[PDB]
Amino acid sequence: AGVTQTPKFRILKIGQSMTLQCTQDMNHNYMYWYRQDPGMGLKLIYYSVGAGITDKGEVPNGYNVSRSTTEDFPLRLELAAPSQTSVYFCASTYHGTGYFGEGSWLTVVEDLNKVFPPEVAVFEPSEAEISHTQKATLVCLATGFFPDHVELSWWVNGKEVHSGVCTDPQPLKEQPALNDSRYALSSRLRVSATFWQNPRNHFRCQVQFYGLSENDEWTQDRAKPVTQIVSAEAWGRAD
Amino acid sequence: IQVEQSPPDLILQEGANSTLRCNFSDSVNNLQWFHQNPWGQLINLFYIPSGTKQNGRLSATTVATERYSLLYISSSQTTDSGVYFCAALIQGAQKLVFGQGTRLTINPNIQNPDPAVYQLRDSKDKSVCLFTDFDSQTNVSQSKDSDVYITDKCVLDMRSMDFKSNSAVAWSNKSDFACANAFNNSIIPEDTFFPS
Repeated sequence: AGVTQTPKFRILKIGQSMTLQCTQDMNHNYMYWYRQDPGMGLKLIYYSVGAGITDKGEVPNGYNVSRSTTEDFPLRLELAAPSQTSVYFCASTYHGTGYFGEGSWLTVVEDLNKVFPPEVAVFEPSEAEISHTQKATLVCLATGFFPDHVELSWWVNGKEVHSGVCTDPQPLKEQPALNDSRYALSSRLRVSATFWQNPRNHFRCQVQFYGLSENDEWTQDRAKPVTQIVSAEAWGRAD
Repeated sequence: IQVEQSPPDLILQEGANSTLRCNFSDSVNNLQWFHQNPWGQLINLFYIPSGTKQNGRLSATTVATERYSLLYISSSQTTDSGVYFCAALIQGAQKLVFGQGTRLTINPNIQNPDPAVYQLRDSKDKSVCLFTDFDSQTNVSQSKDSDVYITDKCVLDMRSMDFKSNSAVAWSNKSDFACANAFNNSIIPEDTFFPS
């Protein structure tokens, strides 16, 4: 299915290596790697005009690439530095039009003990909103997490729900001066008051966190913040 | 060498017609437009070296002689929100290089404002404040307090009821925290409902 890049999420300690995969099955010759920092444009790292051919882009330093085949254009980070924290996008072109992978969110940390799983809590609709609007807003708050490698979703009666949902576009920083401040992220699910006031209805906010792996060595006296799902739930409420 | 986009951002209402601009130097060509959605996925809008193209509600013109290109979005929908980039090939080189982007926010027309602030209890002592049902003209001020948190607004669509609404959320551990005070740190419309 198109340009596919892997991992979607990774945490590295300073000095470690990693390879970002990108595979393209459309027989495109021209392939590109970009990075994008928050709220910025895409900056070209390396590009390849065909199998066996690669050239430096705008920002190649600290990166390497290979193109032994038309299908694969791996990006290597040989020795991870904090400046390489970014989102990375691979693209191919054919006939002038570009096709992009989904992105790979990479965070490089100086110490793993700045990595934290989210705490998650659900806030139930207020009686006054129900009375006034005939609608019922649930709030999910996910707090205290680092990196911002999370996917928040709502599940109603066991099924992921998409309508009536709004998740903050940007997480917010608990300590805004700090470059590795832990984050807070809110979402809302709004339903008719009728649906919320049914005790048969089950509401769950889920945060999938992408954390450390067993390539990581953990020293701290807290649980190793591994990839994991933290949820919070509420039952519909008659009373 | 460089692709320059403008305006730095554009905020409009559902229904409005949008124009974005890209100026480029004489060492690039083969211009393209992309939309990047809030989830970070880039999708090509046009390959547009010169002439004008149409794609449903969207259109694009490149006057390569005048070294610019224009992207038109007609009858803007909330789903048009995102960042719009132009990109061009540095000449000779097949180096595909991007501008800084224009952020586009398309706001819903709130049929029936009922701006209100509500307190919501934790499902499992702990509560949050919800400011909701305001028209799109309202801005939601950042917290002027290190440990009161205020989110920016977001648009939620209740699809099967054809209903969109704005909300922002605020919370704090503070002992003297009031929903009365959370969004009155800001200001709210002439009529915000504050129950109890």
